[PDB]
Amino acid sequence: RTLGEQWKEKLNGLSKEDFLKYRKEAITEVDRSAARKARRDGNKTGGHPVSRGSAKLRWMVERQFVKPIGKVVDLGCGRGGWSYYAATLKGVQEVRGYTKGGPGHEEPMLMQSYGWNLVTMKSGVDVYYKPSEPCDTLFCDIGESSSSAEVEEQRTLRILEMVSDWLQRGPREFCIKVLCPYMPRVMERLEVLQRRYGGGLVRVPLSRNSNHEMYWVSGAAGNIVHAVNMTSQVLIGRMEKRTWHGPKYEEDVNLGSGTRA
Ligand SMILES: Nc1ncnc2c1ncn2[C@@H]1O[C@H](C[C@@H](N)CC[C@H](N)C(=O)O)[C@@H](O)[C@H]1O
Repeated sequence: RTLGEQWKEKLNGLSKEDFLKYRKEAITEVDRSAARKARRDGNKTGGHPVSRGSAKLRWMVERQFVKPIGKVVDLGCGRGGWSYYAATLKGVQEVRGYTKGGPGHEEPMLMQSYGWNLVTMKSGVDVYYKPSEPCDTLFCDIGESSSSAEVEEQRTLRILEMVSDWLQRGPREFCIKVLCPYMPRVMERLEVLQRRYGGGLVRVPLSRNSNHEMYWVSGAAGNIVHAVNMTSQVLIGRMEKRTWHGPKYEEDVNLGSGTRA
C-alpha cells in the first residue's frame, strides 16, 4: 500500500469529531467574509473572489508553477474562481470556462473583477464530451472526493484521459487537479503523461487535510512518486499531533475591477 493509501484508511477511521478538527489543522485558509456579503448583496465590483479557488490558483501562479498566457481554457470552472483570477493577469487575453452545472453543481457567477470582459463561461457542459479547442493555457480543477480510494482513482484516471486530448493541442502552461495521486495506477499514468508533456506535482497549502489533492502543473518537475509521498507524510504527521491548533488564516486576493482592452 502506498503511504497515501495508508493515510486514507486512517482518515476513514476517524470519528466525526476528530475529522472536523483534522481537516483544517495547520492549513492555510483565506478570509472570505467580505466575499459572502458581496454575494448576499450582489456586489460584483468589490474585488472579492467568487470562491476559495482563486486563492489556490494564486498560490501556484505566484510561485511560477503555472504562468497563464494567451487563451486560457478552464475545464470545470464552477463559479469561476480560476477564470476571473486568470483574467487579471497581463499575459492573458481570453478565458473560456466550461462547467457541468445543473442541480448540485456550481453555476458560473457573473462578476466585474478586473479583466471580466475577457471571461466567457458556459454552464451545462460535460467536459468528458466536449471536443478540444486551441489554447495556450489549460486549467482543470475537477475531482469529486469520495471515501472510497478506488472511486477517487477511477475519477482521477478519467480526468487524466480527458486532459490528454487538450494537451495534444500544444498549450505549454497547464494546471490540472489530481484528486487521488497516491494510487499506483494514477502514479503510473502521471509518469507517462509527465514523460510526454512535462511538469510535475505540487501540494497547495490551502488544500484541506481531508483530501490528498495535488496539482499537475507545467512549472514543476522531479519525481512524481516522491512528491506524492512527501505530502502523504505531512498529512499523516498532522493526524498524529496531540495538541490541535487550527488553520493559519491569510487575506484573500483582491481581484479589483474594470475592463481590459
Ligand atoms: N464532467 C464535468 N464537466 C464539467 N464540469 C464538471 C464536471 N464534473 C464536475 N464538474 C464541475 O467542476 C467543478 C470543480 C470545481 N472545483 C471548480 C472550482 C473552480 N476552480 C474555482 O476556483 O471556483 C465543479 O463545479 C463541478 O461542477
